Amino acid sequence: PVALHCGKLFDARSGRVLGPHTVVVRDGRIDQLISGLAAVDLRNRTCLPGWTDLHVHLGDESSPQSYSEGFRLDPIDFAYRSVGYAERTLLAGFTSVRDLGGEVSPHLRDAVNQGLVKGPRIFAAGKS
Amino acid sequence: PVALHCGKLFDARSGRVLGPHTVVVRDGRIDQLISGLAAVDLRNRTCLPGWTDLHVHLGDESSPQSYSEGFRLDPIDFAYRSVGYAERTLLAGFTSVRDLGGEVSPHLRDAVNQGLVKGPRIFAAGKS
Repeated sequence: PVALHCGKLFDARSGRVLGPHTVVVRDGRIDQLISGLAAVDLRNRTCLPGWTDLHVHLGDESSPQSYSEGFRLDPIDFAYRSVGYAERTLLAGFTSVRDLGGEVSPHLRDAVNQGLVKGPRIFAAGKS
Repeated sequence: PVALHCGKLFDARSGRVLGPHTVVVRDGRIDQLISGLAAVDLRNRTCLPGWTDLHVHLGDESSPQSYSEGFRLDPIDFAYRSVGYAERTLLAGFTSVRDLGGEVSPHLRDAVNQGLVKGPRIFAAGKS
């Protein structure tokens, strides 16, 4: 249970930036929204809903050696990179993503859901 | 049948450069060697026996992409390069070589012996 005090709130549904509000969070869901318990001082910030990226590939990254690494590396080697990929994606403000290709992403989603590693909520497509 | 007129001849066995000589060739072998028929004017050159390279790999050549080409190319693709490799080796003065690795070299040797392509006499090792 925590109360967030924002100086400005972005209304996604109406697309307008409102004034100061207070958000009360209990059991991982928004419980109350007051216009006007632990507390976080955000009164000098703008609060928005977490962003969603609808096209990512968390199991890979482009590089000069990406066209010869597939014949020498294993997916287990790519998982250890995906750890940092997912952490960096989450810390940038994207709380959920849609993974659209790759067999490493379902396993990363399971690990993130079990709390083993940090990352966003993953909707994985698997093999294209 | 041709007669070669050299201004100087290198005696490999004694390791000394002799004076003008005449070499008569019949049936692919040296028939006569005279110190002092078709004719070739070499009187302003030094004649030596053909050279032998005891370590070559005629089926390949080093390049920046040589560590990723093996997974995308076939030996048939390497034969077409070996054609030029063998021609360039022969035209440089090396009439015979010892190939010490590679499965393309026995086929190149057979093709050269049958007269299909130009090259040196190949003693091929095959797979190491």
